[PDB]
Amino acid sequence: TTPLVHVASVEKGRSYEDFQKVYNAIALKLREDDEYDNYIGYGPVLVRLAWHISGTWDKHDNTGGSYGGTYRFKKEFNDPSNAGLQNGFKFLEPIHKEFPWISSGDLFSLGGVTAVQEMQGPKIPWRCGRVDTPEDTTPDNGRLPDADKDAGYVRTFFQRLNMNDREVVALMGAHALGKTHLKNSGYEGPWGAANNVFTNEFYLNLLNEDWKLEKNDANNEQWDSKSGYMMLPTDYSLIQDPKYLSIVKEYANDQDKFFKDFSKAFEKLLENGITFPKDAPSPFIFKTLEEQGL
Amino acid sequence: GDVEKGKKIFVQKCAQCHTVEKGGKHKTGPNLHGLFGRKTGQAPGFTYTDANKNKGITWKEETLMEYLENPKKYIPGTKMIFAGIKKKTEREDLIAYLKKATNE
Ligand code: HEM
Ligand code: HEM
Repeated sequence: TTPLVHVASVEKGRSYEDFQKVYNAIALKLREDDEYDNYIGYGPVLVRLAWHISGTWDKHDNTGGSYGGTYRFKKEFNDPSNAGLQNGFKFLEPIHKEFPWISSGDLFSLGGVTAVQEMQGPKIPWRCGRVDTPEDTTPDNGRLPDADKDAGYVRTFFQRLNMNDREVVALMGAHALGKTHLKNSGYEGPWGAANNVFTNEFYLNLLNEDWKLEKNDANNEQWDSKSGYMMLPTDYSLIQDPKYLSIVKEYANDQDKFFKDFSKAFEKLLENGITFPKDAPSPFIFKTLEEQGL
Repeated sequence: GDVEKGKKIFVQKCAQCHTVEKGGKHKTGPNLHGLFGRKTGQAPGFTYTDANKNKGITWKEETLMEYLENPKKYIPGTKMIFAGIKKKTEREDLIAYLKKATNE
């Protein structure tokens, strides 16, 4: 019906200078703990908690999202759709303990910004102000997408979060990162070769490899290259549709564009449902470790 | 430590650019056979950068141990786009694996 509003609010007296610290802390651990998932590190999973928390939004009633940071509660936390993410959460926690005043929600989304930027990806503007909401604000499991459908389902899925085709394609390029785990999602395989470096490989892998449909031990089917990459059914739609297709080629060709479209859409992703006052600070652009010479 | 664990390191952060066996084609990077006890810009067939050959140094354990922290740092204007490994354990684990893999 007529929705709820969530207005941002800076964590009492926190500056841009406190935030970079939260940032750094994460960047430094990201480098400490790079052993996880065969030297992939926790980056990828962080780009994905970010999204899983954000991805529960519903522009209809303005529920779910990144704001209340409800992932910290047993229903969201245990959504079968979130399988895998508990690893990135336990990576975040000690950090949350060093900076007790940050909202789960800012922690979660900052989490994702840090990772992107640290994996040689584009700078992403971020806004502090998400405030932790009472356990009764956790949406029901199941607002996240399935990986077994078509361009159809994918176009429609993103409409509940005001995303257009240029924006969903651009977010999907985040699949250059990490991989699928038979044990959590019923899928096994990486999308390409550098899975902890931020680039547009997704799109070229799509465009250039010899996808072959095969079925797995989870008994799902997935496209497999003989190069040792995979493409979910839904990552395959991007080429099975002329609209999405047009865009794939465009990003396959120019990374600086791909990159330009991602920061935009990613932050849009992180910001749906949040009302940013006047007496509000603009998006911050944190400095990577490499620029502070850390 | 391990070549075992050192092996994983390699596939993951570098094999996208180098072969280790003699008669390993050079991809964006030289073959890495003949590493330990060799000079910079050493690989016969690769279009090194002055900057490289000219670092003019022997490719040795600790030498790597340094390099591996900051490829850029240790050698200005190069083409190897890697941000180094910063830890010592895994820099150590990759160094092991290499002694093997890059000779016999
Ligand atoms: C079209 C909607 C999407 C579907 C159906 C989908 C599905 C999946 C599945 C099943 C996995 C593997 C789970 C596991 O085995 O751990 C995965 C991994 C991942 N997803 Fe997607 N996802 C979608 C959108 C996104 C978006 C929008 C982003 C980024 C903003 C993203 C980023 C990632 C990353 C980085 C990984 C690797 C995770 C890891 O390595 O732990 N995905 N996705
Ligand atoms: C992470 C593990 C890696 C190791 C141990 C490693 C090792 C090395 C070493 C020792 C050299 C100098 C050769 C000599 O002068 O004798 C070199 C050069 C080079 N490597 Fe790597 N490398 C690694 C990763 C990478 C990656 C990920 C790339 C990606 C492109 C890459 C591309 C190159 C290039 C382009 C050069 C030549 C620089 C020049 O001469 O301009 N390497 N590598």
